[PDB]
Amino acid sequence: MPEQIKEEVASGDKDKMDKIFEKIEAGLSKLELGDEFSTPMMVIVDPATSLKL
Amino acid sequence: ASLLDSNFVPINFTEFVQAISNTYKQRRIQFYENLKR
Amino acid sequence: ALMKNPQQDSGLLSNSIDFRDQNLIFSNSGGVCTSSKDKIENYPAKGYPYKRGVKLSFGDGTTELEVEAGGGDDLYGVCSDIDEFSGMATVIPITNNFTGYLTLKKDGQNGVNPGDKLNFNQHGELEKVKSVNAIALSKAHKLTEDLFIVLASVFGNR
Amino acid sequence: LFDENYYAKAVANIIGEVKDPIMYKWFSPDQIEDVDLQMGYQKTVKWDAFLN
Amino acid sequence: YSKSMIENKVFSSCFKSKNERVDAYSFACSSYTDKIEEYLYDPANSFPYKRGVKLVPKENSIYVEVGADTDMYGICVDVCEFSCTAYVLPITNNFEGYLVTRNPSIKIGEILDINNNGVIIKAGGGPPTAINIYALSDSFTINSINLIKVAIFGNRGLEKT
Amino acid sequence: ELIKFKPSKYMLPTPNEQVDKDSTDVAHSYIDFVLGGLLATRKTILQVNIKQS
Amino acid sequence: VKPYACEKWEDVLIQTIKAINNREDVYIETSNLLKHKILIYPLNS
Amino acid sequence: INNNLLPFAQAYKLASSEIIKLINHFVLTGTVSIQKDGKNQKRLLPNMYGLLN
Amino acid sequence: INNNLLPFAQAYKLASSEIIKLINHFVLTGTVSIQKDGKNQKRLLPNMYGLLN
Amino acid sequence: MKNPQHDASLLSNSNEFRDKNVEFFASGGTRTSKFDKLENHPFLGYPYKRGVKRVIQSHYEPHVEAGGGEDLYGICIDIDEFSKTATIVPITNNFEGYLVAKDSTVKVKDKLIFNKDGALEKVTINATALTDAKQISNEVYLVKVAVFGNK
Repeated sequence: MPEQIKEEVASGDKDKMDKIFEKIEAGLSKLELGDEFSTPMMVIVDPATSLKL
Repeated sequence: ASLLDSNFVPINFTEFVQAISNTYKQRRIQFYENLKR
Repeated sequence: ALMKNPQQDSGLLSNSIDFRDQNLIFSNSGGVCTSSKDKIENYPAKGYPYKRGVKLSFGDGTTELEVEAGGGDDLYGVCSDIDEFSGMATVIPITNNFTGYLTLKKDGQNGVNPGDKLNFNQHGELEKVKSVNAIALSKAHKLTEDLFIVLASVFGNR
Repeated sequence: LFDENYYAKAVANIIGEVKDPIMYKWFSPDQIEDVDLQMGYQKTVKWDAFLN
Repeated sequence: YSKSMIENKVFSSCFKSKNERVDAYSFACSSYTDKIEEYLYDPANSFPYKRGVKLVPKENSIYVEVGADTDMYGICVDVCEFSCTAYVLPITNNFEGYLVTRNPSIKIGEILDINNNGVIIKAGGGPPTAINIYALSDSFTINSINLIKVAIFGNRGLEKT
Repeated sequence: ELIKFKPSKYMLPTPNEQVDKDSTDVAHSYIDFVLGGLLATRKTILQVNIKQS
Repeated sequence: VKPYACEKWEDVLIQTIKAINNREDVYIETSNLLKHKILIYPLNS
Repeated sequence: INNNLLPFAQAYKLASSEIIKLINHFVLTGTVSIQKDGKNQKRLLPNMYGLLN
Repeated sequence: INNNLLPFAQAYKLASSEIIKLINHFVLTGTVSIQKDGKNQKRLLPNMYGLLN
Repeated sequence: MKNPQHDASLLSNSNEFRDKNVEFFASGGTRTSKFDKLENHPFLGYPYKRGVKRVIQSHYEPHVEAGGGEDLYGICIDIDEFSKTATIVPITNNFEGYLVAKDSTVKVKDKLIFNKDGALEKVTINATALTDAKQISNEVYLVKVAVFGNK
């Protein structure tokens, strides 16, 4: 979907969960919910991401 | 007009397609009713 | 001339077959394009200030004020109609914009063209140009040998 | 129609055996709303108000 | 340009500061008994929306064209592009609303003047102002066009400097 | 209020009326489906990609 | 939600408020209408 | 008579007659005007023509 | 769409939503303003306080 | 104040129908039209029956206060003390009524200007006096004028 918050984790930090979570925090901060912030959230991940998590 | 209704009898293919769409919508509603998180 | 309606009667019946150029009569009181949100006052009439700029005129004090034909630095409004029986003049204040046919001075009336700036003289007649914003929207139309009318829009003070 | 269309009859009979799509778990019940169209484009208008 | 200005792939993202739109309702505070007039405008010379306009009597109709404060008839508050018709609030009426300006840095309370393009500018440019215009808010840029909230109440007695 | 899915009511598979028949015992059938209809507001989706190279 | 300096500042605040409100319920709300402000008050009529 | 005021019915009838005359003129000529000279024409929309223009 | 004109029902619904948002802001804060900076506040009467003031 | 609320012990005889309108409590105007523009504004001080100017600056919305001259914005014809608001007729709208005069020198046929205190004083011109200045109480003088704008 265009005009959304895109974050990229470099290949050197492909196994660095700290760097991945830093990128996730940056994206969450860049997120804009406005007056509809009081809503449930959904996260979709791949098996490798779940294993790292 | 839903296929889940045994009393329903379609007349033509257009009514059959409408019944199929209604059945799919009802199945989605039932899935959301039965879903637990 | 001195009456909004023709003082003399007529010996003919109007054809009423055409629709073009039928609003040039002197009896066409009011504005050509009027808004429902226009403030309208009425005043006692001194003379015949019909279709002219009107200014306040007072007396010794025994009687109320009235309006008389005039202009310049004393201009108060524009007269659009007159009830003769009650001697009353309808006044549109200069704070309210007006658009309609007004009396034009019979001096250089041919030079008056659309877009020409106009101003009120001491007798309430429009004249080609000070302190009042008035713009002619048409050319002078002759009703009598000394009576000329021009479509003008007045939109306040300069 | 069922007396003539065996394929339609079989589709109506076996339509219940198809499992529900898993994409429904990714949306709330109120987020999904069907529209009547097959191929083409549709324009959606959103209205908002503000204080002056 | 235009007011409405287009299909979008996605929708655009509190109640505060949502009025900063080019096609917003011009009157910040409206009132019945406000006189609104209709005129024609040139569809290829200048777009009169949210600009000070003057009456130009042409050989076929009376048009409104963007004009300066010296010969200003009123303020164009809305335009119907289908009929190319401009809606004008005469200068004899008060106005309090958003107008087009060319200076992106104007503070609140400053004295303002309308230039030859029907555009709000600072009154210190040198031309003698003839209208009472005051800035009710800081100028804001919509990305680009600059707008500002102004209060216009009648003509000024003696032209200022 | 932020993300809305408006699928066609024929998005899920639907049989076609046309059936291919011949002198043999093998027949053919067609299934139709419709794709498209996701709508979202700007800056409401966070997409994180972990580059592998 | 930052770690307290495996406990959170929110948990510590909830425990502190429970210490004073006779260990009743403590509700936490986030509002975009506030800016660098914290409001604490009982729900007693 | 002195103020040129009419009952609503008569005023409406006269106004309707004048408007129908204008409509007939517009249908025949393709232009709208209230002058015998034909000037000061009202500007009309494109794809709006009469039998003469 | 061009003139931004709506039916009375929808217009009233949107205006009521905006006014309810303003009322909620006043109740939470105690000030009335329509700017993000919180300036150009409407002066209020005494004995009219919110939770924050 | 516009309406000084004081309790009395005896009723005041009020039967004459003449010379009963020239008073400080009579708000509005002698003649008013339905199509007159009225604006409610927050005020400071007491600009009642006076020329009001708009003063613009925790930042607050602009208010109105007694004044005149090049800063003249309107005339205050009514006031609400509880809401601390004032009803104002803008300078673009003509007004006819009794307003506060600086002194008793104002007479009929006198051109009057709003001073820095919002009071009408003899000579741009703003009003034309219709009656003589009348002392309501102490140094308060009310004069009937017909406001037309600024020259």
